[PDB]
Amino acid sequence: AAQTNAPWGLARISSTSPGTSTYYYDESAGQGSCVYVIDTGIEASHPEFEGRAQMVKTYYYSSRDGNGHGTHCAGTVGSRTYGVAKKTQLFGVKVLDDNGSGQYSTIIAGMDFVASDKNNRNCPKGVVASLSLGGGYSSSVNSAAARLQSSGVMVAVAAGNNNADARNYSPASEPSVCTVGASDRYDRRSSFSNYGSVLDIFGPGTDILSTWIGGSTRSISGTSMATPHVAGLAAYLMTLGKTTAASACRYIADTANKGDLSNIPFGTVNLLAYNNYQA
Repeated sequence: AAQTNAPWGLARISSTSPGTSTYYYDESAGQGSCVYVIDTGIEASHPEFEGRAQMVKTYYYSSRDGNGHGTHCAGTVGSRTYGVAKKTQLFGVKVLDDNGSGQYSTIIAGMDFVASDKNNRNCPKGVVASLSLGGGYSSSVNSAAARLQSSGVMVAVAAGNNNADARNYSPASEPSVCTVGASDRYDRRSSFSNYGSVLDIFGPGTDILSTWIGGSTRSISGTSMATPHVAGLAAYLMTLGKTTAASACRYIADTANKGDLSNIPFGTVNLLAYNNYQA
């Protein structure tokens, strides 16, 4: 399948070169997979989600996304126009308040929630969780991410936006999950992207168009935006049967575009997420 005039990041993940604008992908499109977006919520009524999104849990007075960040990330996972995996099922877990903040205890509870809640959902092709969040190093936060991964969920986490080594941030620094840095449309490391040996992969993160609250759209930047590209890619590849939740991060690294990014610090992987789709 071909989506013309796609957001640059979608075109990038199906291309061996920057500078194109059509996204190519297998029409299975993540059907039968599920992606949890653990964030500020999801505006599931947005036409872009086509009834495939739903809120399943909140720790606050509403499950609605009063911020936009979670809706944007969910759109990059799975919206019809802005998403990588256009037929996946999206489940929102609101661990962040409408200012985008959340206590680590709530975030940990949300991860353990997903590890159990997947047993209440129909995801025959597999389960992914996208975590566009983080703070300073916490062994308890890392352990929660490790449990979620161990339970059979492909966990993708943001590296962070400090232009610093991600070893000092959580859940970015957890080795067993997929830690995602950000790149721009010219294949440069995004100016804010964290780096370091704990990163597994880069995805598009600068000037990413996606869904927003109020039935709208906007372009924003962050490792928060790169993470759902990888989460959606994992769901797509799992639906194709090419990999599993336990092996998808490694498979994405195996099959990535290699050595094509600029300003990658010595010791950080130079790997850009790529779907290897041959039309």
